[PDB]
This record gives sequence, structure tokens and C-alpha cells, in this order.
Amino acid sequence: HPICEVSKVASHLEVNCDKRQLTALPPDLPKDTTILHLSENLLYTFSLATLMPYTRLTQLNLDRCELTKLQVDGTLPVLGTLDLSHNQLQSLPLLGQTLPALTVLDVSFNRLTSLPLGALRGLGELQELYLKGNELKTLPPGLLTPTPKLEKLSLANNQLTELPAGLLNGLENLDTLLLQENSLYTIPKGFFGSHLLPFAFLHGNPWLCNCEILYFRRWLQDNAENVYVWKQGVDVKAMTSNVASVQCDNSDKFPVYKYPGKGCPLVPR
Amino acid sequence: CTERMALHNLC
Ligand SMILES: [Cl-]
Repeated sequence: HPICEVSKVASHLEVNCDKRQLTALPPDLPKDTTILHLSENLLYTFSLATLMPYTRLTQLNLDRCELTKLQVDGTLPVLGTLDLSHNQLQSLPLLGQTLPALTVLDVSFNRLTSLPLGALRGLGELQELYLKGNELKTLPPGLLTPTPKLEKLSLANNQLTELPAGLLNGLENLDTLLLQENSLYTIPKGFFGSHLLPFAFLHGNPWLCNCEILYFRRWLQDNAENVYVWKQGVDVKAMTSNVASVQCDNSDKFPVYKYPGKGCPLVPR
Repeated sequence: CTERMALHNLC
């Protein structure tokens, strides 16, 4: 290509169009592109339809593109990975009519302040959803009904104050949940359901230790080796398990899993 | 390195 780097790795074709002052998709890219990098351009509006000529395209990065609108015309039947991180999106692109094979969606570090009812409808193959660093306060009911195969979910570093009780319903395969550094104060009873969850990050929330925290206290007991602290810059296999990171607010660091619950339920005596 | 890379041990 005269502008983008093209890197052939056996059958694989990875095209690097990163940081090239592009304001539009270049028109002469290989028809056989597997992976397209469009990071750090200026793609304010981007049309998914423009990528239809690329039949073998499985991964697209539009990260750090000052993107504000992603037009969802047309259909990309083989796109598996879409990275929209570090942009300016003020509402979530609604993609289920467009990317039926999507397994990975990253929209971390945008300007999202809520997700609409049905946001993920039609993304039935989704396995990973990253929403770290937006401005979310809660989630709509039924958010993950469309996505029963979900494996990893990040809501880290939002400003969440309520989680719907059935959020995790029918997630038979969930393996990582990141909820650290929000404004959460309680967990609805039964929130976790009955499936094993190997990695939960729950620290940096002002948990309210009253009788309604008992559910969470008992879950933390049964799951102490599954509760971790996020460390930046490393692999997750490098990170410390620490059930005591999860602390009662207004407490001086009293660990929720320790919560006595003495005299619950509170009644007149 | 990103959250996503970290969770796959690809940092
Ligand atoms: Cl109470």
C-alpha cells in the first residue's frame, strides 16, 4: 500500500493504518485484510458499511480516533473484535443488527453516562465487554440477556451506585467481573447466582455494612480466593488475591466478609 | 498495556 503498512503472516493479513492523519478510510487496501488498525487518526464519524468490501476482516481498531458517531449501516458477518476505546462516544453504538459474529467489544474510556434498554440485542456471540472508565451510574434491566456466552465484563472505574439484581442471569460461562473503583454500596441478594466466578474485582467501593450486606458477606466467605486487587501494568496471573480489599465504608477498613450482622434483622426490643 | 491484554496475560 502506498500509506498503510501490510504485514503477511502465513494466511493472516494485518494492515497498519495507525497515526497517518487519516480523515477517511484509505481506498486501496488489500481485499484480503484480516485485521485493520486505524488507531490515532481523526475519524469523527465512521461508517461501518465502508468496510463491506473486506470479506475476511475479523478485527478492527478505531481507538483514539476522536470518534463521535459510528454509523451502523450494512453488515459485517465475520467481524469478531471491535475496539472503540478512548474516543468521544456519548452513547453506545447499537451494533446487534450489524455485527452478528462479534465476540469482543471494547468501549472503555468514552463518555458514556448510561446504556439504553436493549443496547446489546443481537450480539449473541459476545464473549467480552469492556466499559472501563466511562460515567455509568447504573445498567438497564436485561442488559446481558442477549449475551449468554459472556466470559469477561469490565465496569471498572465508572461511578456505579446500583446494579440490577438479575444482571448476571443465565451467564453460564462468566469468568471475570471487574467492578472496582465505582460508588457501589450494596449487592442484591442472589446477585452472583450459582455459577463459579474465578475472578472478581470489588475493591474501591463504599460498601454499606448493614443487614442487607449479609448476602455479600456470605458470598465473600465462600469465594475468598476468587477476589482480587487490580494492579496496572501487569498480567492478571501476577495479581494478588485479597478478600479483605472489599471494605465497609465509614469503618477504617473493616472487611465486608467479616461483617457480624449481630441483631439482624433489626427489630424492636 | 490494556485491561484486555492484562486479562489475557499479554502485557
Ligand atoms: Cl439493616
